[PDB]
Amino acid sequence: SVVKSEDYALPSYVDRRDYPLPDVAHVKNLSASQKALKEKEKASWSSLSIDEKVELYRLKFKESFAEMNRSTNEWKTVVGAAMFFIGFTALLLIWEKHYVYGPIPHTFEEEWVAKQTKRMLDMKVAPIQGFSAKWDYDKNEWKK
Amino acid sequence: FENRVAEKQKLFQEDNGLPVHLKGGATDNILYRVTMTLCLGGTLYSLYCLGWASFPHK
Amino acid sequence: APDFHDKYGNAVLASGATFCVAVWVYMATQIGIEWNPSPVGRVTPKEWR
Amino acid sequence: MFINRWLFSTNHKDIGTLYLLFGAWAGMVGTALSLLIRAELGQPGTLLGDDQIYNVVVTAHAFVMIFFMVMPIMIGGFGNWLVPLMIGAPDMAFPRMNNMSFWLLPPSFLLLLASSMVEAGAGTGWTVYPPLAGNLAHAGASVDLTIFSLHLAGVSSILGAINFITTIINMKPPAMSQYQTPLFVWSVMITAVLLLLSLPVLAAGITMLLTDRNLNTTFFDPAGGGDPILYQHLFWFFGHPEVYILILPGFGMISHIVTYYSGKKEPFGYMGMVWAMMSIGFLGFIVWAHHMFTVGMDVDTRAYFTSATMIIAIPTGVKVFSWLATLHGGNIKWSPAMMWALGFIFLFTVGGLTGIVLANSSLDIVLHDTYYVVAHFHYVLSMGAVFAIMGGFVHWFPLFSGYTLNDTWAKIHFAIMFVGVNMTFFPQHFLGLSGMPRRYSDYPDAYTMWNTISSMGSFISLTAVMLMVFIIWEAFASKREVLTVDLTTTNLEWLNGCPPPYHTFEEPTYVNLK
Amino acid sequence: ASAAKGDHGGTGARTWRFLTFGLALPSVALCTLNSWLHSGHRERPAFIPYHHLRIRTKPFSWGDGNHTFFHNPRVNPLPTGYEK
Amino acid sequence: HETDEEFDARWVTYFNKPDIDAWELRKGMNTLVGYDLVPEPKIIDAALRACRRLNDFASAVRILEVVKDKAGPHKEIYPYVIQELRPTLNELGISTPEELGLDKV
Amino acid sequence: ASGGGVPTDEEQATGLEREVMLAARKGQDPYNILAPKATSGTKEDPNLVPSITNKRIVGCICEEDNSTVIWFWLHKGEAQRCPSCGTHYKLVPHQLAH
Amino acid sequence: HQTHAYHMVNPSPWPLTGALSALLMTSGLTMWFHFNSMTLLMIGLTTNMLTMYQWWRDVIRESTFQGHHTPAVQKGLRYGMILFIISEVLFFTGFFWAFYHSSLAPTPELGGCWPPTGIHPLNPLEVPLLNTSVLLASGVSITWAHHSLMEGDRKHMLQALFITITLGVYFTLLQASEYYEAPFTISDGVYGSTFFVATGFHGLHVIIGSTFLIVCFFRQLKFHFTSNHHFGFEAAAWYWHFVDVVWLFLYVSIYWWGS
Amino acid sequence: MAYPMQLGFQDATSPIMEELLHFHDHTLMIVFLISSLVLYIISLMLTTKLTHTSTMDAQEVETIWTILPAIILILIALPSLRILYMMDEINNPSLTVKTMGHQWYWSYEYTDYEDLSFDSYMIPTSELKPGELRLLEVDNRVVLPMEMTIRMLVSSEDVLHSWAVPSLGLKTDAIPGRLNQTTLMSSRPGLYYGQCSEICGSNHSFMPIVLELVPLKYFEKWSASML
Amino acid sequence: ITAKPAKTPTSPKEQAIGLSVTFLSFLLPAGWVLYHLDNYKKS
Amino acid sequence: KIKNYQTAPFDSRFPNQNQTRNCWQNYLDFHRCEKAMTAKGGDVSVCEWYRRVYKSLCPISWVSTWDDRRAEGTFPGKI
Amino acid sequence: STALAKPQMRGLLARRLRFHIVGAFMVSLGFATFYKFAVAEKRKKAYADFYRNYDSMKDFEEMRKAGIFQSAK
Amino acid sequence: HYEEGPGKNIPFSVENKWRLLAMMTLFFGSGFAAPFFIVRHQLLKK
Ligand code: HEA
Ligand SMILES: CCCCC/C=C\C/C=C/C/C=C/C/C=C\CCCC(=O)O[C@H](COC(=O)CCCCCCCCCCCCCCCCC)COP(=O)(O)OCCN
Ligand SMILES: CCCCCC/C=C/CCCCCCCCCC(=O)O[C@H](COC(=O)CCCCCCCCCCCCCCC)COP(=O)(O)OC[C@@H](O)CO
Ligand SMILES: CCCCCC/C=C/CCCCCCCCCC(=O)O[C@H](COC(=O)CCCCCCCCCCCCCCC)COP(=O)(O)OC[C@@H](O)CO
Ligand SMILES: CCCCCCCCCCO[C@@H]1O[C@H](CO)[C@@H](O[C@H]2O[C@H](CO)[C@@H](O)[C@H](O)[C@H]2O)[C@H](O)[C@H]1O
Ligand code: CUA
Ligand SMILES: [Cu+2]
Ligand SMILES: [Mg+2]
Ligand code: NA
Ligand SMILES: [Zn+2]
Repeated sequence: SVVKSEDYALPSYVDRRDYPLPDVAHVKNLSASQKALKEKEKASWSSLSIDEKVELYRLKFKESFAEMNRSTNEWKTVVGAAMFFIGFTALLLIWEKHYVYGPIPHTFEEEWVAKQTKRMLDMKVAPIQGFSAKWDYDKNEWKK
Repeated sequence: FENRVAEKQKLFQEDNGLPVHLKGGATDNILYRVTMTLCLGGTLYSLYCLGWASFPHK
Repeated sequence: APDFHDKYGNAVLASGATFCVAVWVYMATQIGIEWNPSPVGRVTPKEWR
Repeated sequence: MFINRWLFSTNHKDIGTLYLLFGAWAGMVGTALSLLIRAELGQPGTLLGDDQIYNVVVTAHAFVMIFFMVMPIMIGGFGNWLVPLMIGAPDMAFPRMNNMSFWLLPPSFLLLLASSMVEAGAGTGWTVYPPLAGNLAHAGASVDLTIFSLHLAGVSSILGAINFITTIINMKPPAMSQYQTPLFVWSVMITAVLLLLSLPVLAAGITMLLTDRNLNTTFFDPAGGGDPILYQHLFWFFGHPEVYILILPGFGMISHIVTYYSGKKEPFGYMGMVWAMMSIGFLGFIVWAHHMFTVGMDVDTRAYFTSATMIIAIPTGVKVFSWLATLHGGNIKWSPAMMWALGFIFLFTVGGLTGIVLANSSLDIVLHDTYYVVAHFHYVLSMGAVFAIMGGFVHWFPLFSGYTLNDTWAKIHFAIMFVGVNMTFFPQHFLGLSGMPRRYSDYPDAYTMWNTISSMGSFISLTAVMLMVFIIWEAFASKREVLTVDLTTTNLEWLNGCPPPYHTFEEPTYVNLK
Repeated sequence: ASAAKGDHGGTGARTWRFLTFGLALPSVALCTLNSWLHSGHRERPAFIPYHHLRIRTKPFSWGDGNHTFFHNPRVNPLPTGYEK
Repeated sequence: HETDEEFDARWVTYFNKPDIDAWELRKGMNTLVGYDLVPEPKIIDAALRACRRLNDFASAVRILEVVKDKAGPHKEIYPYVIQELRPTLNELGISTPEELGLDKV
Repeated sequence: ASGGGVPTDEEQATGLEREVMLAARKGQDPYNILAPKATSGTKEDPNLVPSITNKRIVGCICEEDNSTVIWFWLHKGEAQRCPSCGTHYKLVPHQLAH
Repeated sequence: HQTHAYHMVNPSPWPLTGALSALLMTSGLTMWFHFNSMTLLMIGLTTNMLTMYQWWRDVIRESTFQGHHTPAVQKGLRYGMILFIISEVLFFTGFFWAFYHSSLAPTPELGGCWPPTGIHPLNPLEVPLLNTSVLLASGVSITWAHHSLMEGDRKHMLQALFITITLGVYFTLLQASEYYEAPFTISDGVYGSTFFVATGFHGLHVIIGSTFLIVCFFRQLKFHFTSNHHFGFEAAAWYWHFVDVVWLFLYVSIYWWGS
Repeated sequence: MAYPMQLGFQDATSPIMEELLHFHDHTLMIVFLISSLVLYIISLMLTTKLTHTSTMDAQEVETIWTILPAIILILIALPSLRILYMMDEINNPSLTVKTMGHQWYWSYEYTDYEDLSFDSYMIPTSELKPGELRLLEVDNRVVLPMEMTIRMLVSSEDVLHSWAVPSLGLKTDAIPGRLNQTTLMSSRPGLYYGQCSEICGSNHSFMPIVLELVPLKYFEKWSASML
Repeated sequence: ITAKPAKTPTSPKEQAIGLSVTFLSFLLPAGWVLYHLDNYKKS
Repeated sequence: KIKNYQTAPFDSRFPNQNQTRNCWQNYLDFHRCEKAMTAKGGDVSVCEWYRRVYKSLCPISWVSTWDDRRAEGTFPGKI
Repeated sequence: STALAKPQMRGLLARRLRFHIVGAFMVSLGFATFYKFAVAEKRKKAYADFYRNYDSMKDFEEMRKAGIFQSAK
Repeated sequence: HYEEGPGKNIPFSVENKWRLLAMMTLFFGSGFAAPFFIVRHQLLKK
């Protein structure tokens, strides 16, 4: 069949699990041999071949349940593309760090941090849980 | 004064393809053109005032 | 017969994941980003006075 | 032709279209502002080297996302396009006044940008509290321009609110009761009521601020016996209804989208959804001082404002569960719009739940003006409002355009966004519990790790924004025209084809009484 | 709603005109009278340079920047006091 | 509401209508799949015979596909239903989807 | 103490307002101001739906108090049935054309 | 052809001129407050008048002359108007709130009393009372006008309406005179500020209301209104009552209670 | 103060803040319960092929989902309200201190006896001594006696500021023309930091608060020497 | 939803181009300003 | 009567967070009391309590501003 | 040779929901309880243990000797 | 009357995909660029 855009006010064919018998047949114009097949259908169905039963089905319906519910590999593309563009974002970050950001403050130098840590332990920062609680003041080392 | 409403109904219902804001004739057109000219020229001037205010001065 | 996801899915999956992991790991560890992690169990305190 | 159609429109579809273009463009401005915030915070130290400029950037970020991106797209954009189509109305009640609601936004937005270019800009916070916003601490035109920008946005929304309420009450088929209207229509009606009641109060409060700045009144200036806290009342009296105004239409779109892609004919508990939105609307007017728990109000006032605010979870819980109940037993189609909807439901809940934490004035003492507030409201806005906008945009894009999006590309876009907004905003809860203030251009070193991660996450969302522009170009460049749409028997807006003709419902629908 | 009147069975414009001339306008004459015999003029208040009054945090943007809009020299002092 | 047995009977009746038309057939099946059940064989049987009176072989096959679809993960429902309908399928010459190869993608 | 001088709608109403006023006077509803009344909606007693073209959108509120309306295009020709409750509707021509 | 009763409006330039005129007015005010220039402002005011003139003329053309206002259209205009009055009410609420906040908890800098030290309030029993009686009286005469109109009485409609307009104008002259005589100004702390801004906005609404009434008088002279169809007159009368009620609240709160 | 990679609140230094910490735990427990419940349910709705797309009846299930949350809110509000009243309760302070916000620094006044006041400015980064904290140190700390109830009065001489110290549970806006009261009580001596918490301009980020908590006797000697 | 095949198919090569131009229109003017921040900071 | 003054005690007339009126009232009370104890050549030490309380509660700049205004004849409170 | 037994055919969706909704409470409650036991009780216990043998003067003294205070050397 | 149908109910042309792309790119790119130029302008003003 050929569905057209001005047909929007006319009943249309859908394949949905939940609306199994759509408003129109998939195929509405019949060849000479298809008309003769519709004629055969009026007689006993034991007389139809497999091929003829199948063609009857395909005139009425576009996809079978098995076809309409098939799963796909789309997930792989979606996830792979997502990861690619996430990885691409890292290039912008490398760029920014290289050409935009200047140096960080000197308070992040290793020696500053060691000292600053000691003072923090001297003033018992978060002595109950957070920080100083993790320092062994007797053995003078981080609690194991 | 007298009731001239019927005449106006006749003039504004006239099937000449003109929109309501021009249906009264030449005077509509002038007033329309004047309004437009002031708005567009006023807008241009307010842009000019913005760009002028956007820099520091004396 | 095969759609775009059938032909390309696996290639797009493998190579997207691989590119993503390499570049992030590189960015996170080789360009000098200061993360400032917990000094706890990492830093040896030094006299400051 | 072009001018008559696009500058002189009196058509609800074309004016909804102008709104969507405008809101898209504003959204790029707001995005750029948000990335400047995160670039400045991305490493310790100073990037811009001028904290007045950082304050201006933060302030403009907010006005732009709120008044120029969210409201024009949800209410102006989807409102005009969908409301007349969902109720069989030939257009809005006041089609010419409607066009003025739209045309006031560009000049309003011009004034906002002008303010950031004259003098040193308006570095005030979007709350614009005096004495900071006053003519000493912010001398010169910048704050006045911001005030005039808000006036015009206010007037635009007030006339829009009048048009929506009128259209929705008066232009339904005679047989159709308000209890037969779709939830999106209800959501817009209710939002229009909040707007009509709250915006004039703001208009009053910022008019007072204007006269304090230029006419020597002392409404908020202690030296004449005025009171800076009076401004906070007036502002938040508007401001709390404003935040429901930003979410309600989102609620309404979510109910359509969830219903549609579950294969259902109607949402679960329709009247309970109407009740919940009405209740939210009303309770949203009596809670505003939870924005003021640190200003020195009496304890009984704070006990009251804590309690009334908590009650809001109840009608909101009803809508959340009703969406989940609409999914139950559905024939689920995993379209991209449905993925936006589901991520909305979960992330909105998360932002809602940290609102309940803040509602406690006890704990709010410690959390107020910290990054916990900022984590809280970007959850409901950037994964609530934005997610609803994205889910609405992909769902009805074929109705507006006649063309389809590439589904796979739309699903890539959702996955990237979902990662980036979480990576941006999740760590900001830790910043707030640990004590980092809002509105700071630099922070004590302890706060570095979370700030670093958060700025990284904001680049991921940038990449999604760029990909979204390309996904839109790809749709118009390929031109896959719509043939068929499912479930039109319960979704009237599709019934006139894609896109519907310029005039729809010239002959109205026929609805029997019985 | 009552206070000494009837009207309800046959009325309209007639009733409202009755109320306009029989009641509303005479009240206006009574209040005008009551106003007219309190006029004359009033003792200009003494000047005290109170800092909660005569606010100037920015000049007005007309005249000399220091006169309010309906400035009355007789009863409105400037920040420095009444004008000569 | 109404009972299991009442429900089954009304449906069996619905499809037994001698002069059922094509619209009614569809409406009945499109309504029935809305429910939280796989319909009883007696109901399917009646629906199949309705297809026969309307000379519509393709719908009979589609109805069987839908019985299978509604059972979802319950693999045992469909073979049991086919077992119970086997006399009707033989009487009327209705081939299963599996027999037509329509269950394969 | 009462003159006239104020025109009436009957003298002075024009355009569509006049058409509505006149049709109402003759009990007609060409501009769809009133809700039509259901018939029994069977095959033999269908809801008659007036239209000036060949198709019109019908909304069916199948049962009193449904919140959901069922919408479909009704075309000229045999009666069609609401797909939800099966009530019959048939399109009928003109009138509203003067 | 349509077979609904609603109005599809011809494409129109006035929304855009209106918006532009808003941009020019607020740009103008800005330029006025910070750069002592009034040109932009005058231009914005001019184009705003022209816009309103033409937009409202067109509405009259669409209704009195073209017949577009069916009962359905007219029903929407009622809703729109009532809604618009409601938003004006919430706007006045903001200034009442400012007044109550300042006067119920007067600060030390004011002497800790209300009215503030050094402020000499007007006597509520003098001109403000006359003003009250003027607006209440005009609420009576406008109701008379309404009923004359409904009964088809042209002469008395015009006479009631003229009396209403005259009372409005008198209120406005009396108020201008009161402003001139007042011993306090807008720069007198929060007492001058709440007083002049609240009564000033009201004064502005009386002017707009009086204008709307004058437009109705002319339309009446010109026979636009019928005894059943005169929504423009009804809207002007709602607006008039609202201006009236707001005055009663001002009088009770600020002049009387707050004195 | 905060330490790197901190997840939660700073360790409590006052009874009030410790009370907030446990109340936070109670609330967060509930937050976890509800969010996990919702997430399980969403995924339960999406993981089956079984369908039911006809009308479902709403008014039985709505009870549960109205009553449950009201019960939950009540379990949150009761203790929330107990704490709020407590943060307010009748004090008997031994000392009154005033703090006044300015752009951009704080001043302090201790005027129960002598008229002592001083200004308190951030140490610029280039003036820091090793082990000193970027953006947190001031030249003049607020020295106070540990283990005593102190009345803090907060105000401003210019724009809005807000005086905060997270680890004591303190945050009170500073408003010109107004005097806001809070009460401060430390269980421990030491140094406790906070930051201006209402945007006050360009240098909002740079006007920190350092409390120095010491034994009374040290407090008195320090006062006299600060005159 | 069902749709007609594209009236004007955008091929993979054309997508690459659309994507590249889109990304650059965002990244360049921003990179240019940010790259020159210090030059501006030396005002 | 009440020395060993440490600080202003709780005052149930001002039980909330906003203490502005407490500073203010006690300032007025002091200067009222001082005025009266000067008119009858009396001793100003009976006023001392008000002075201590407002010294403890009021910011130096308020007090100092109010003193200037009292001198200048522009203080707006009734003393 | 042998027929299949008649399986359950009604309320399959509802039956799935009956079961799982119990699990959903278990898990929900489970997370809440873990939070209660592993964090909240741990917290109360940390504070109770810290203050039971705490000495504010000893603490002060160590801080004084470390040189941290401006007021006390 | 106005053109109706896909690609006609919008104020820009989609008749040529390369011209569309240039347009979108000016449109979206100008909004994105604007804040960076406003920050620049404020830095250079001093
Ligand atoms: C869409 C925007 C939006 C929304 C919808 C909300 C929703 C809520 N918010 Fe929020 N909020 C803002 C945007 C919003 N917020 C913004 C912008 C600010 C900052 C202003 C500024 O300073 O700039 C703010 C700040 C703000 C504060 C100020 C705190 C401070 O500054 O110190 C508070 C305090 O009470 C608050 C609370 C709430 C509450 C209780 C809700 C509730 O409505 C949430 C209700 C929802 C749920 C509770 C989840 C769903 C419910 C269930 C699943 C049922 C079961 C649940 C329970 C039993 C609890 N928010
Ligand atoms: C019976 C009179 C009716 C009022 C009309 C009078 C003319 C001026 C126009 C104002 C109308 C608009 C209201 C603005 C409010 C202020 C004016 C208050 C009324 C008034 O006129 O106040 C006067 C001073 O005002 C002054 O500065 C006058 C300065 C005028 C500058 C106008 C300020 C512009 C403000 C724009 C505000 C934006 C409004 C927003 C719209 C809402 C959008 C949602 C009082 O005079 P005075 O000398 O201080 O004391 C008397 C001394 N014997
Ligand atoms: C019909 C509507 C429903 C009605 C619900 C009723 C509930 C509302 C309460 C009404 C107001 C009662 C006011 C009397 C109570 C006295 C409180 C008071 O007087 O509060 C004062 C300010 O109040 C003030 O402006 C009060 C100002 C009032 C503003 C209130 C905001 C509500 C506005 C809503 C707008 C409604 C719109 C509809 C209009 C038609 C401030 O506090 P103080 O005491 O100075 O502090 C003293 C400290 O120094 C010492 O402790
Ligand atoms: C610094 C100084 C600046 C101020 C300058 C002064 C400003 C002037 C404004 C004066 C207001 C005039 C409004 C005139 C509107 C006339 C149009 C009209 O009245 O149109 C009518 C419809 O009503 C309609 O649209 C209703 C239209 C209602 C509009 C009323 C709204 C006025 C609001 C004005 C702005 C308020 C600003 C407030 C600031 C806070 C026409 O229908 P009918 O009457 O039934 O006629 C038809 C019959 O003939 C049929 O037989
Ligand atoms: C928040 C959004 C953040 C987005 C991150 C931006 C991503 C990077 C885009 C590249 O931007 C370009 O980078 C060049 C450098 O790599 C700059 O050239 C500069 O440097 C070049 C090499 O050093 C010289 O050739 C040029 O003349 C000189 O302008 C150029 O101006 C700039 O447009
Ligand atoms: Cu002071 Cu922020
Ligand atoms: Cu709020
Ligand atoms: Mg704050
Ligand atoms: Na920074
Ligand atoms: Zn029906």
